[PDB]
Amino acid sequence: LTLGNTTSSVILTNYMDTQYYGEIGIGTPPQTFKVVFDTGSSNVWVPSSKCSTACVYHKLFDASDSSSYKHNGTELTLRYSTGTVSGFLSQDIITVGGITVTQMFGEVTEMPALPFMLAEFDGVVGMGFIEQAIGRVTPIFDNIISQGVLKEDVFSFYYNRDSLGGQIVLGGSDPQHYEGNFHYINLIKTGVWQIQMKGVSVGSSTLLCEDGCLALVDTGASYISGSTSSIEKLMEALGAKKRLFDYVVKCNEGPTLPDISFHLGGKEYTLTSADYVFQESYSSKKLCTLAIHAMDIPPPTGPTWALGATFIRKFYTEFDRRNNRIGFALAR
Ligand SMILES: c1ccc([C@H]2CCNC[C@@H]2OCc2ccc3ccccc3c2)cc1
Ligand SMILES: *[C@@H]1O[C@H](CO)[C@@H](O)[C@H](O)[C@H]1NC(C)=O
Repeated sequence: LTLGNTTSSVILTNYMDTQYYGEIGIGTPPQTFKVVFDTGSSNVWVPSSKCSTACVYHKLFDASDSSSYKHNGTELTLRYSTGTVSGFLSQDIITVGGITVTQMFGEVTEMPALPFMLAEFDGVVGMGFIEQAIGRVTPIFDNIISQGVLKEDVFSFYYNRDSLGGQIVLGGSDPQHYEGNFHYINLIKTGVWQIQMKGVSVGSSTLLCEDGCLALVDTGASYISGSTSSIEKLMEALGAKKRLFDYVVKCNEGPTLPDISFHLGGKEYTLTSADYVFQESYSSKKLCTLAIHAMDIPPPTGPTWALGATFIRKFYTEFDRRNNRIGFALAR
């Protein structure tokens, strides 16, 4: 007998405002993994004991220590703008919070040092739709919905500033982590956590996305990202400069930087300089990083902006599967 009355919370660790990860258990007895809960991907994967560079520094799933394991073996490749992993399919029981689900997942045998050496987590729990799942593997949240345990077919994200690192709620939202009410925006289409964006303002003027654009709400992305063209105009308006990997401003100029507003649904979602500048110094002789970068996301998802951790820290986000919508409320 299953009742639709469960809301399960998962505590997240915040690593340097760029990586938010929690724990999942795989197998019998459970093998624990640190995972990023990512709305921009639809597959579950962890490094495998069968792995070979980055595998030496992470926890590895050993199917031979699990009584609940079911062999599959189908080859799996997950390719993204952030990185590419490869491996094979396996089935086992996955526990997330208090929910236990039989899940088809990827045992990763190919983990490149770039960017996986920089990862403090072991794997990724894809929070996206089946439409974007590689190998048409049923995503974890669809398997949780099938169970009929959830109070609501929603999941929410709280990302704290770098003390609770963050929290994911399965089956609802935590009113202790937001203020006021949620404002909802319907998805353009089911299959992707993406909504229409009406404009991007720098200061009081609509400088970008003037004829509208797309916004992927991506929990696994560290930063806000835009296309090369959009980011070039944004960075020139901020007076930011491209160093080796990131855009920087002179630390003394950081607090004076203009507000950046994203016009979504019938509301402006504003990030002040404090929300997007890693203000590690106030010195005129030091360089301060911006939590914004360019990413040319390929079709079908892109060209699109991606609202990552930079955005989520400011706005508590609810991903609603029953109504195909995303809700935002000011985080606390
Ligand atoms: C495998 C690779 C990349 C991703 C993307 C898919 C779109 N959303 C962002 C995710 O990146 C998560 C991620 C992956 C590697 C990382 C390595 C270092 C730091 C952060 C990292 C974050 C999912 C699975
Ligand atoms: C692996 O699982 C998929 C279901 O997602 C199935 O279609 C496929 O035939 C399985 N392969 C093996 C070898 O069991």
